[PDB]
Amino acid sequence: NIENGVAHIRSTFNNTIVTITDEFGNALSWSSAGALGFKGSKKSTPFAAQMASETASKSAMEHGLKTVEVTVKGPGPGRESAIRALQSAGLEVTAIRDVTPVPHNGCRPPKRRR
Amino acid sequence: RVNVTLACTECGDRNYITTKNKRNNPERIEMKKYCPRLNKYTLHRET
Amino acid sequence: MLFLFEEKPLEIENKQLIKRLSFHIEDHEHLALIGVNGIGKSTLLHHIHKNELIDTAMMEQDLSKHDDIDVMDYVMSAYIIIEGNKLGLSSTHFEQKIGTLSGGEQTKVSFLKVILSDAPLLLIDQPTNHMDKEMKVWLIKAFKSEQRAILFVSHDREFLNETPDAILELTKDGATRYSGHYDDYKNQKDIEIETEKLKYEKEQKEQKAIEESIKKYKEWYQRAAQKASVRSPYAQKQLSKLAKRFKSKEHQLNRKLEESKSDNPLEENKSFSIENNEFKSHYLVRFENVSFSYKSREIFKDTYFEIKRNQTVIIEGKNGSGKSTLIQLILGNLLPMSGAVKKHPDLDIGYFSQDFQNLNPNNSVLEEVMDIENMMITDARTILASFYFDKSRMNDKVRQLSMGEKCRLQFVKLYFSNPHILILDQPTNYFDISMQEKIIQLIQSFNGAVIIVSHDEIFKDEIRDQVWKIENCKLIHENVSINTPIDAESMKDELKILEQYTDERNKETD
RNA sequence: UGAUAUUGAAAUUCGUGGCUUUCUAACCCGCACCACUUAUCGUGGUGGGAGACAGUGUCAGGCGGGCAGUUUGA
RNA sequence: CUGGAAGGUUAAGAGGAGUGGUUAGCGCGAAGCUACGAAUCGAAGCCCCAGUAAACGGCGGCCGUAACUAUAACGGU
RNA sequence: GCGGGAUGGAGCAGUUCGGUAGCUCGUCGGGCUCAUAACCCGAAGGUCGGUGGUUCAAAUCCGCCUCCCGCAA
Ligand SMILES: Nc1ncnc2c1ncn2[C@@H]1O[C@H](COP(=O)(O)OP(=O)(O)OP(=O)(O)O)[C@@H](O)[C@H]1O
Ligand SMILES: Nc1ncnc2c1ncn2[C@@H]1O[C@H](COP(=O)(O)OP(=O)(O)OP(=O)(O)O)[C@@H](O)[C@H]1O
Ligand SMILES: [Mg+2]
Ligand SMILES: [Mg+2]
Repeated sequence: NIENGVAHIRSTFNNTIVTITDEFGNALSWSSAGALGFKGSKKSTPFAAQMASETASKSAMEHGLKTVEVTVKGPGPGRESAIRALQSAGLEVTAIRDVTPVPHNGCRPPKRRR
Repeated sequence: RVNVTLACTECGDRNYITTKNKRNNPERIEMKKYCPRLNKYTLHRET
Repeated sequence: MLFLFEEKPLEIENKQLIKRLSFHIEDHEHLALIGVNGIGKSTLLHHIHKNELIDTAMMEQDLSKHDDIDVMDYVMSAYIIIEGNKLGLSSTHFEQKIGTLSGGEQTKVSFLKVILSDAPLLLIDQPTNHMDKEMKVWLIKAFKSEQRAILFVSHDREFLNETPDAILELTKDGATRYSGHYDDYKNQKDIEIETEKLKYEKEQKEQKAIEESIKKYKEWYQRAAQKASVRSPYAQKQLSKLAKRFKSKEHQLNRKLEESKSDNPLEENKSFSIENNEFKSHYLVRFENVSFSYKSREIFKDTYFEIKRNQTVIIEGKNGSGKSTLIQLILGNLLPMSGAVKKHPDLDIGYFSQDFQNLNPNNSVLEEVMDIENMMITDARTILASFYFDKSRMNDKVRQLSMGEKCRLQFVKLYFSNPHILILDQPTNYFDISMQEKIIQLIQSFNGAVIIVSHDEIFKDEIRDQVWKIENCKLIHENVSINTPIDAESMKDELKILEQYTDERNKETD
């Protein structure tokens, strides 16, 4: 079926999410730390981002994609463990990118917490 | 405490009308009374 | 249109149960018939069998009257023989009696006789009665196989979610047909209970406001009737005009009451309890290389078994393993081997049996509970109520009660037997959906020890403390971690994840 | 608010029946131009728009102090 | 009053398994004509859910507590 | 005179058609603290206003009685 997608890792300080698409943004399969049933402060950590990044690939492994070129987003504790989960499960990374949103000074941000 | 009808067992059907308490006699009552079609005492079941 | 039930009163016997009962049953349809315990779900099934038209099947749910009939001629009660190759049920053998089977091995020698009957409509009772988790996942695949019409009584809300095409809910008002599974029935019965309490809460708040306006007119009146001269026609006339004010809002109040009348009557959240005797020792019972055998069958070889103070034991296995015969060794069965079932000399026991061999048939309800040692009549009749015995079921022979009742009657004898342990054998099996919760709280609010034998997963799932089991001829435990080790190679695997620090992430931009 | 008559055509669709589409010949336009014609009426012709809907008849259900006829002891 | 994907309950109409009448035949009952008639299909509304008060409307009891007494800023329900 | 009451110390469900005496706060005794409050553990306290009746069974239903409350004497 499909070959050559891209992986969209999306880690925040709670919860990472990995979604694999084709190269037309077509959403082969997704998964993520809280789906596996991790509760908070575990939900966040580098173990769970390497579960979640391999309950994905192995369930779109199965469409014969095998080459992905990742793009990364967020700050994240568990960003980079999700790219030895990937390249572990047989997918052969091509080359990566940190596409995070950066205002060229736009809207105003929330207060900060005391 | 209800109303009951005594029907003949062979001469066929209703002859008498009585009353009963269905907490003390929950079954069907049995009494020998005069069937005037047979001209003879027979047995009467409550309908 | 396979069958119509024209409107007629239902009644098993001299007593009348329902009036104005009617329903239809199509062809090729499986129709569930759910309802409360003691309402008449089984008497209605007997009616269609005996007194009705087209021939049927009528798989009963007691099999107690016929207990010495040799099996393999009970199966041939209707009639080279296609039975040996029909052991998909895994029925043991056809040389025993039929009162000598397991409790759940005769719920599939009556399901065998029902499928091989070749009738248009099959009248089935409980049929997931007593069955395992594997023999109950097999007939879910069997009921979805035959093009005949079925009309069964289930009250099992896991079986009821796949099999039925509609649900027939007996109420004592008649049968109200629903469509879909149990979850579609349940949703609409919830929307139907909101409207009756919003409608009741809205009649109380409309009738209390008319009482308070009425009461205010009357405080004005008796204060004005002492001030008014009896020899003044103006002041009297204002007095009779004030009475018209409240006399006509009493007529508005009397047309709301004699016209707007309902109740929220099924609102009593009471619950039961039992109190133990605080054993004060370590071991309750014990086995010492015990063995047993039913004349050819070797149930237990030399095994060990123990229950300590304040424990909860859950015995497992399958149909025929020996659960209800292990519970017999604890009270008395006199082992053929030495064995020497080692029991404490000061034990009280509360026994709940699969077959009602505790209860004395041909014995009224009131005079059976009163058979205990020093029970009085007030505290007996008063505990007999609160178990829903409405002070008129006092003179009924135990031989002619329901199945849900008399599973509730051996719980009203447990209350008057303050035990050290409760030996419950299938305690939530004949109970309807609403009573399975009132006795799951009871088993949990008992501060003693209990041995539970049960086949439903969502009752023995949150109470799992100790779990023995009967695999070959011997009991096992849950401290046998021989089945599945954790395979501690994590030492090699939680060393890569050790190096993603909290500050290593801070560096190493991507 | 439904069924049914005026009321037709071709296709896709899932069960000979329905659903939804599309087409136009019926019906509709307090819509432009041209005649009758001195005419902001009407009728006829011609382009456009909409279209088997709408409007209209029969039958059915909801709502209905907007409006009627009445009852509201001795 | 407004707005709700569905689900339940409901009309006329569509549908016509069955039950009665009569009688060519031989107390049974073929056609035909007749008195009926169930299952299923069938819209608003209503149930149910959210919003709206310069919409209609509504805006609480008892108890204890302070360096005079009395009150109670404070507390319980 | 008519209305509404009385259920451990305070405030309240439960009565409406009789069936295993309840909820929050407080009181008592230990712990924690240099000490107190807060927090943690364990217990006590019930004629269901008084007094008779009905019933297998009364906080529940039926009379009588003394208190508290509000209008109005
Ligand atoms: N021989 C009899 N004479 C009089 N009454 C009887 C007789 N046999 C049974 N009954 C009564 O008929 C009722 C039938 O209840 P039934 O057994 O049908 O309930 P059920 O639907 O089977 O409930 P469950 O399945 O929970 O037992 C009972 O209340 C019982 O008192
Ligand atoms: N009186 C008897 N004579 C001979 N064999 C018997 C007798 N009673 C029971 N058995 C046999 O013993 C075996 C176990 O019976 P038991 O009562 O333990 O069943 P069970 O485990 O309780 O079944 P379930 O769990 O379904 O109730 C059965 O296979 C049965 O054939
Ligand atoms: Mg039954
Ligand atoms: Mg058994």
